[PDB]
Amino acid sequence: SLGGQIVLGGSDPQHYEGNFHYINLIKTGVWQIQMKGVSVGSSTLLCEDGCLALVDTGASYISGSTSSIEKLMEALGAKKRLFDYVVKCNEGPTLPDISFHLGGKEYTLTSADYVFQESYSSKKLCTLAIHAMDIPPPTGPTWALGATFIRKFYTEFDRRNNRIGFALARH
Amino acid sequence: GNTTSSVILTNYMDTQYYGEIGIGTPPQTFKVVFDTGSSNVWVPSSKCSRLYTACVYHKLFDASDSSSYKHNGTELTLRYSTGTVSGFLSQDIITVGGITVTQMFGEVTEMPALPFMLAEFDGVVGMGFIEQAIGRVTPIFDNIISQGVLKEDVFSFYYNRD
Ligand SMILES: COCCCc1ccc(Cl)c(CN(C(=O)[C@H]2CNCC[C@@H]2c2ccc(OCCOc3c(Cl)cc(C)cc3Cl)cc2)C2CC2)c1
Ligand SMILES: *[C@@H]1O[C@H](CO)[C@@H](O)[C@H](O)[C@H]1NC(C)=O
Repeated sequence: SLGGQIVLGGSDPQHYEGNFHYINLIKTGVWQIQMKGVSVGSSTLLCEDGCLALVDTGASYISGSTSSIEKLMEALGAKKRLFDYVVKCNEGPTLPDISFHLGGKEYTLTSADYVFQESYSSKKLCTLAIHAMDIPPPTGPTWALGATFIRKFYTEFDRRNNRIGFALARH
Repeated sequence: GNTTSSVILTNYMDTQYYGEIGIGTPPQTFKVVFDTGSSNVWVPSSKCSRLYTACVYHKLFDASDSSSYKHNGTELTLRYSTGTVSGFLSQDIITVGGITVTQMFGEVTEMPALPFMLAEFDGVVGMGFIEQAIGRVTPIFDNIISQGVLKEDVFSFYYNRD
């Protein structure tokens, strides 16, 4: 199975469907866009006024600030381990969607897109694909959308129009 | 331009996605992550002591094996949370997909074991802007842009599941 693909100078329609929804950069110099909310279930729990979304192909995860993350995990019901967050494997599939407000759309990741489902047993812990990361100025403080996010949404980085483009990925 | 370059990736365990690039004449080949969060090309150097773990098990670039290499030597630094990364500037010919490009990059001569010893890949190619680039060295996609060979000044990512 193809592990991934990076196209220079275009996109590849075989790996997405639909057309792109595009967003302008806060500023040129960084692949960073505005985010208007983060939702748990169908309610807008976090980053209500607006926050920053760093779109990072070189990161494994979604990353929020400590403040943000405690609040997301609390809402999910997760236990904090030394370097990660975990839930009991049996309640991993019962986990609510997390939605991101980018441009004019909600970007919806499900339980299956953010939990490492290695077991289904009540006596096992399962890791989430979401960690804390404090980033410093001028780029930080920000969210960062790494591999977790890029798996579900195929991503075009457009330097001619300083904008980023999204489409639902095909597998 | 009229061409489209594309590069296959390896998905290691939904955490690491990397592909192949070549540096020099003849090409020495490396596994790298393409990073929009960063702006520099970094590979490990033959000057990296075998006593650095983060090096011993990765590939090393040897300038002494390349007929196209052009010396610079300016020292450059990057500060991670776990320690510091340093090395020196070099120039050589880099090939990504069908694209051959003259490029300045970093040769690392010291890096902490963690997290660097856990990468299946050898280095990084930054897809970010000059504003972020260390030493204000010109990023790879800017030089690709300047060649005039791309259909459009864009690039896209697909990452599979496991
Ligand atoms: C899909 O790829 C996700 C891989 C997650 C991952 C795993 C191991 C590592 Cl060490 C890293 C390290 N990385 C990151 O953390 C980046 C995340 N965005 C902002 C900039 C971060 C960055 C961190 C370190 C860095 O490195 C300086 C030197 O670069 C090297 C690295 Cl990163 C690794 C090796 C084996 C050799 C070299 Cl020469 C460059 C950039 C580099 C992008 C790889 C990331
Ligand atoms: C190496 O390149 C830099 C530009 O990034 C230049 O300013 C510097 O003088 C060069 N060093 C040498 C020794 O040629």
